[PDB]
Amino acid sequence: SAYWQWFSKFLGRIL
Repeated sequence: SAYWQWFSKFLGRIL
């Protein structure tokens, strides 16, 4: 349950 945002930590592992 994450929110991809195209980035390092802000994608997949984000949240």
